Amino acid sequence: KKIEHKMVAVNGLNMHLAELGEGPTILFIHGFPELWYSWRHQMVYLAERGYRAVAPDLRGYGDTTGAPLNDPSKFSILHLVGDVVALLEAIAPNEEKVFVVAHDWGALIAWHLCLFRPDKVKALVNLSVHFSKRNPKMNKVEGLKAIYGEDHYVSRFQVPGEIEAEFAPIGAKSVLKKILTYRDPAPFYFPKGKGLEAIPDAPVALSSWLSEEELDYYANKFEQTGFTGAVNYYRALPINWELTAPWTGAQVKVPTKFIVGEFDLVYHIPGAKEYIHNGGFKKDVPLLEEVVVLEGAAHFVSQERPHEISKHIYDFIQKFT
Repeated sequence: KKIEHKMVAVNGLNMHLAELGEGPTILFIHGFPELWYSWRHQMVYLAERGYRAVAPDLRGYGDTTGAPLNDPSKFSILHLVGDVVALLEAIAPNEEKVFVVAHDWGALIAWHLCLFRPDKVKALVNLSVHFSKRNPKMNKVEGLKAIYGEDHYVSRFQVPGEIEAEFAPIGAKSVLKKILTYRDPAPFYFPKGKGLEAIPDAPVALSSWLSEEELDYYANKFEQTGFTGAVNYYRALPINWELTAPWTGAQVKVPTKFIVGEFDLVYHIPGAKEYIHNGGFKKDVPLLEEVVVLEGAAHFVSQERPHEISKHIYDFIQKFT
């Protein structure tokens, strides 16, 4: 079968869902600035091995409609997890628990899904973004700005309309190519009026995993939607920090596998390596398996290293039968 697409009404939205395969459900959750389509290789790989792969476009993305772009407060982590809970009630009504695979913002969503509703998740594979223990002193925006300054992407993303205007003359295709093909471990910088000039380019041979056709899929969609929906997730970081105070000291109790590329900027945030490998992570996530680091890979591991990711997913979820 080809991948099937449908619209599901969930939590105030009309959510686009891509689906392939039959059997136990695996929910795949994309990140920024991505789409359901970032899972193309894993959907096939898992569907051919007897699972039903389901991948939505998240709130503010792709073919998913109804979130108000003019109100970033509606892109909170609570809204996002609410979307996913309602989605699972709608599309997996006979499975008390499902498998979850996620990446980047999707992984953040998945960590909070597991915190808020562990009764819904059988096991989790999270890519790129490790569990973020809440810092009592300040929110993530302030934290990242203190380290990296005002041109850091998270900071430059804050005021609605600013980054959108930066990107407008550049076009979605160029913006996406630059981000998708990025390999340096530093965070992205977007100095005012300098467009993509502060982001270094890797040798072209290192992005042969992304075809022009695949790039165009993302470009065409973001050219229709713009970036506001996607960027709004970062604009909600300050409220997310306030709203998540009840979960200070709480542990994720779901069996978990975490995978990250060697060169992923997120993996090079100060303190991340130490949290991930030296025990902090395992204290917050007590059923965490040995962490996997993909040598020679950067952020977009599901597309860059499709076989490794697909197989890592299969071999983990096979442990639960």
